[PDB]
Amino acid sequence: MLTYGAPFNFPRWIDEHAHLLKPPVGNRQVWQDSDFIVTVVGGPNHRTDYHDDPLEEFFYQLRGNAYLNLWVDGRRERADLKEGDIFLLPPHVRHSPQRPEAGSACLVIERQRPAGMLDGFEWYCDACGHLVHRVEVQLKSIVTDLPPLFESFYASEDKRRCPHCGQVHPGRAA
Amino acid sequence: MLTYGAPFNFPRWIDEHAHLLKPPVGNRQVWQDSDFIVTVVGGPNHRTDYHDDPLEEFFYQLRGNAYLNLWVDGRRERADLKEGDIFLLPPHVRHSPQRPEAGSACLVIERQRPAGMLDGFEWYCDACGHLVHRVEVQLKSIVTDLPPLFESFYASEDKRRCPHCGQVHPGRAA
Ligand SMILES: Nc1c(C(=O)O)ccc(Cl)c1O
Ligand SMILES: Nc1c(C(=O)O)ccc(Cl)c1O
Ligand SMILES: [Fe+3]
Ligand SMILES: [Fe+3]
Ligand SMILES: [Fe+3]
Ligand SMILES: [Fe+3]
Repeated sequence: MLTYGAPFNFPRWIDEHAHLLKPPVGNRQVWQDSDFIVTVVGGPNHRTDYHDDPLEEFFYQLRGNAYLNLWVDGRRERADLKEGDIFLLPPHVRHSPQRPEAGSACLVIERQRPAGMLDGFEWYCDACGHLVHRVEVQLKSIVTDLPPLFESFYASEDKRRCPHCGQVHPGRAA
Repeated sequence: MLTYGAPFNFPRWIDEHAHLLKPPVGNRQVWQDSDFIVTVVGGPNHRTDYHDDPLEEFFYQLRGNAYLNLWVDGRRERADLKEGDIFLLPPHVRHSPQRPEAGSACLVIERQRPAGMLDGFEWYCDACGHLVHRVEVQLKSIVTDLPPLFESFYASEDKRRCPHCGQVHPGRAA
């Protein structure tokens, strides 16, 4: 049987749920309990963290523009997701999704992580560039599991303290 | 490093490769050697086979319309993929993609099958409805591996012979 229901118009779906895409992630999962985690992400979002996904991530910026702050070969790079662009991110490439425009929508598809395969969430110092804090988690929901982690980083100067130059990461207002 | 390159406009990509989407599958893979097998499928295609995919399949009919002939709970059903529709197919639900219109384009995303996880390709009798022939394969390319299988079924009346009512499946002209 069609465990996930019948086909349906995606634009309309997005229009009807536009109001539910809210910060910090701007996340919204289409189907529940599937192997393919299919989501729509809108803006304005609020991310200061770099995600280290053990699996690939597929992107398709359907509406508006956004960009990904990356760490490619040890360098802070930027990959723009112009409306209409698709992109496949290899596993583990660190990325921080910046989606500043309202009414924006990006199709993001990922995979359920097998038990034992953890996702990493990191922060880097804006001063020396050194890694400030890393949290590894067995992710069960890219929708609900994210904010709580960010909250604990923002609420702790000890976590935000760079082990290289003692500079304390801005946190919530970064 | 970005093993799969930078982001790029998808519509333009589709426009520039429209001429390469040819029967019987109408297949065209976007990125090579990735875990997520991302393809675009256009028409007119030619499929008489039902695919039994051990993993989920994501669809997003970007241009034109198409439909999926299915076997849901033992019944020949039809799921229309109207332009703009997205759909997630559970593992193993038998399906036969019908894409009759030229200039059509559907984003289809699937997963690389682990070793030992085989795909099944089946044919059913238009008379009694009984299973006529099944082939299991360790799929390495949903692009190049398909036609050869279909060819061997079409070239054999023995394979096309229904084990229930001796009716011989039409084959190439079905
Ligand atoms: N790429 C993302 C995004 C995004 O692109 O906005 C949001 C949540 C998660 Cl878990 C991601 O991996
Ligand atoms: N759904 C498809 C399609 C399709 O939808 O046309 C083509 C090839 C393969 Cl291997 C598929 O699983
Ligand atoms: Fe991510
Ligand atoms: Fe520092
Ligand atoms: Fe299939
Ligand atoms: Fe028969």
